[PDB]
Amino acid sequence: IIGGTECKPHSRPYMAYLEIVTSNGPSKFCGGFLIRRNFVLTAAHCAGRSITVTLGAHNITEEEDTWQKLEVIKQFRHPKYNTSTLHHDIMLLKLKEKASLTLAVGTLPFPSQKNFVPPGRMCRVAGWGRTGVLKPGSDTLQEVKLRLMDPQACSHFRDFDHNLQLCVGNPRKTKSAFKGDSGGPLLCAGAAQGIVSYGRSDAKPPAVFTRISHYQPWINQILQAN
Amino acid sequence: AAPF
Ligand SMILES: *[C@@H]1O[C@H](CO)[C@@H](O)[C@H](O)[C@H]1NC(C)=O
Ligand SMILES: *[C@@H]1O[C@H](CO)[C@@H](O)[C@H](O)[C@H]1NC(C)=O
Ligand SMILES: [Zn+2]
Repeated sequence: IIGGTECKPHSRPYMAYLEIVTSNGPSKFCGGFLIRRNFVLTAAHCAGRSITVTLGAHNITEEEDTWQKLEVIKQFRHPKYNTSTLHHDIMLLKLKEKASLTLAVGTLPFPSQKNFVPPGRMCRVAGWGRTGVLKPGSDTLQEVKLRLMDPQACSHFRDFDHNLQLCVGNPRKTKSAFKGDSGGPLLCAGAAQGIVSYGRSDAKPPAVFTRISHYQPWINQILQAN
Repeated sequence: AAPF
């Protein structure tokens, strides 16, 4: 998170920290969120050989009683996820066991929206991603308020599709989601509207978020069969 | 475009 502020410890109980193991390299990380006691929603580009989830965390270097590190048994990437276009950047992770509900761990209902969130609306996103282009991932959970933009604002991302994605981040400001924040939910009015997906390597806003509403049926499908 |  760039230009954000550290969250009050455990104020975002649904936030998941993911450690991803790849085959030919060191581990990677992303965010994500608990939607069911045994299901975490995240970005497809965060897939790997195996993933371990940490719930109840604030400062990920110091373990505390709130921590619940859960094994992921299956990764359900969207069947249409395209690496080149980054379309359908959404993935579901089935946990080995159901998480315990505590003051630090809880689910975020994949909602019920009467109408789509209009541009101009200020939403917020949290993550442990880099806080700068050459800066490392944050130790603590950071949170920033971003403005939902008109799709024209993201035209420069040649594969950006208004129907599948959200354009977030006022280009006149520096605040933005960045590397490592992928999979984190974008909440507007207290409801998750998108998932951090991609942006510019130089961190200039806006960034592109996966529009959740569009995948609601696929998500349900997977939940119902597992 | 860089995946986050
Ligand atoms: C995170 O915890 C470590 C100890 O593991 C501490 O050294 C560091 O200062 C903490 N960072 C923040 C931002 O609280
Ligand atoms: C990804 O999308 C491009 C078009 O933008 C297409 O040519 C390519 O075959 C797709 N790749 C996969 C694996 O579907
Ligand atoms: Zn196992």
